[PDB]
Amino acid sequence: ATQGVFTLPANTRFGVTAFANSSGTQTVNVLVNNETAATFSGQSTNNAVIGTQVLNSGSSGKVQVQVSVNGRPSDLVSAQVILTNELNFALVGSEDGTDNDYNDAVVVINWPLG
Amino acid sequence: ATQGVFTLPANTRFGVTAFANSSGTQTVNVLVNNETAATFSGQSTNNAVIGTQVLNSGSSGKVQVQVSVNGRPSDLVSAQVILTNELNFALVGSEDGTDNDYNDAVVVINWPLG
Amino acid sequence: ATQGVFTLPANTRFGVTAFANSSGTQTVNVLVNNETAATFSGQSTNNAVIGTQVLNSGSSGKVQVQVSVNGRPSDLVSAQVILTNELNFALVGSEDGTDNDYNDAVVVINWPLG
Amino acid sequence: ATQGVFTLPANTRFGVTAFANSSGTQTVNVLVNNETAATFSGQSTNNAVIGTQVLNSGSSGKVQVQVSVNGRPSDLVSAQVILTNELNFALVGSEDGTDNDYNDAVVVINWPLG
Ligand SMILES: [C][C]1O[C](O[C]2[C]([C][O])O[C](N3=[C]C([C][O])=N[N]3)[C]([N]C([C])=O)[C]2[O])[C]([O])[C]([O])[C]1[O]
Ligand SMILES: [C][C]1O[C](O[C]2[C]([C][O])O[C](N3=[C]C([C][O])=N[N]3)[C]([N]C([C])=O)[C]2[O])[C]([O])[C]([O])[C]1[O]
Ligand SMILES: [C][C]1O[C](O[C]2[C]([C][O])O[C](N3=[C]C([C][O])=N[N]3)[C]([N]C([C])=O)[C]2[O])[C]([O])[C]([O])[C]1[O]
Ligand SMILES: C[C@@H]1O[C@@H](O)[C@@H](O)[C@H](O)[C@@H]1O
Ligand SMILES: [Ca+2]
Ligand SMILES: [Ca+2]
Ligand SMILES: [Ca+2]
Ligand SMILES: [Ca+2]
Ligand SMILES: [Ca+2]
Ligand SMILES: [Ca+2]
Ligand SMILES: [Ca+2]
Ligand SMILES: [Ca+2]
Repeated sequence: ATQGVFTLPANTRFGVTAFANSSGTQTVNVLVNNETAATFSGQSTNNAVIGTQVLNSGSSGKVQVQVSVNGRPSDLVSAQVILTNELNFALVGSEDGTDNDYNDAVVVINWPLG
Repeated sequence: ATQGVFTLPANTRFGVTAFANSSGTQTVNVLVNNETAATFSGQSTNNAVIGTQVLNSGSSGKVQVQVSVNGRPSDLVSAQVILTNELNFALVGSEDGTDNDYNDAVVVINWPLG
Repeated sequence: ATQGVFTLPANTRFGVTAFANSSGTQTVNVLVNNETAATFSGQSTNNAVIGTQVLNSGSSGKVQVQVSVNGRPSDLVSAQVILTNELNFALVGSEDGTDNDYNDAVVVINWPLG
Repeated sequence: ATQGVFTLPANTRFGVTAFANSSGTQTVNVLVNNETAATFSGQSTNNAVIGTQVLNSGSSGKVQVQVSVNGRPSDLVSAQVILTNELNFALVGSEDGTDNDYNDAVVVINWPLG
């Protein structure tokens, strides 16, 4: 199934934050309505916050996360969870190798903000 | 129901990161085995990271997040979500006022690391 | 925070299913637009499906689950999770006593159907 | 990433319930320790419960859900979510066709029971 694609409320600000846990340098690209809106990168095996940014989901609300290492796309896992019918998290894990810890880049999208 | 309390696997490193979305200064306390292990404080209405740290869950695995604003305890919401049977998120929102956006401090715990 | 309240897309069929795990007879009421639309009762300590049914979310999309044991309301927990940006689960646990297993009545709402 | 595989606490009873939403007949196999422990089958486009059972997770706790339709395995999506640190749901959706609604067999595992 497709992973890393979320329909957010239209025209709404959201946070997107990436954490690294791998010997490989991660590159995280965040697309809004199919165009790159943020790129984060770094290399840590201790959960460094390699990027965090506030973006607007735009008129369609479509947000997609893709992760690569060495130009090679990582395998993604994702889900969205909503607490008390209002607080939202869109969650992504990714695997760049063979150990299947899926934490090599971790991306959290949260809304609403403010 | 109690919120903000999670049982992690014992003796396991985990990340904890907090964001703020309120006019009030947030104070986030993280307890491991009922003892304070990290404290973050800051103010933002734009989802700024007010702290990030790596902690060890110790022999009990018990981790608790508590949020207060000028000593006033915030009401919490929380859940844990596991992707591909590997990647864990323990998520907390909190409310310091009346609007019930529950984003006034948002805390993300993630494991495994590395 | 409020629990057991979910906003579904309007005029959409959804499934609601209740399980019991308690010595007390559970009463589960499912409200759509603040009016009872399904009701299930029963006693099990083995996860009996005390009822399942297909409902329509109607014009408001507002769905609320209430649980009681001989008229005494149980304490609720809930969340919603979305898989591959399309498959929705609204989840409820409830506690009728002191042990805080929160499984005394468990309710799962799922959509879309068909 | 692998989907439909969950590690439960060892030697713990859990409920498993399957719903169908497709023209095709669904066969759902539930494996414990890599051997089939239960099989459900049925056809519905109205979310009928095609099976429900209580099983033991056994010594290893490894539980896997597989879904077959028309002679081929369906594509799965899954996650686990824990409420109030007590109540566990392991959730599976599956796609047997081309519309990507992922509801063709929906499987809910819940624990603890009793
Ligand atoms: C730490 C770690 O990181 C990572 O892993 C890795 C892999 C994948 O990426 O890879 C490997 N390799 C590399 C090479 C070059 O040649 N080879 N092999 C590595 N190793 C070394 C020794 O280097 C590793 O590290 C991830 O995935 C994991 O999870 C961890 O984090
Ligand atoms: C922005 C916002 O923030 C917050 O809210 C707030 C409240 C609660 O906290 O409070 C109020 N107030 C304060 C005071 C002092 O005295 N009074 N009242 C505020 N307002 C003002 C004008 O200041 C507000 O702001 C939260 O909760 C929300 O959500 C938002 O974020
Ligand atoms: C099995 C169980 O169930 C339940 O718990 C119960 C409680 C709450 O509900 O309660 C009690 N009690 C009752 C009475 C009348 O008289 N008293 N006390 C019971 N016990 C007996 C002996 O009966 C119990 O059982 C729930 O919550 C739990 O979780 C379990 O399931
Ligand atoms: C009636 C249809 O049957 C199969 O084609 C399913 O894959 C569709 O999702 C739909 O349920
Ligand atoms: Ca890895
Ligand atoms: Ca890793
Ligand atoms: Ca607020
Ligand atoms: Ca706020
Ligand atoms: Ca109970
Ligand atoms: Ca019980
Ligand atoms: Ca389908
Ligand atoms: Ca279908």
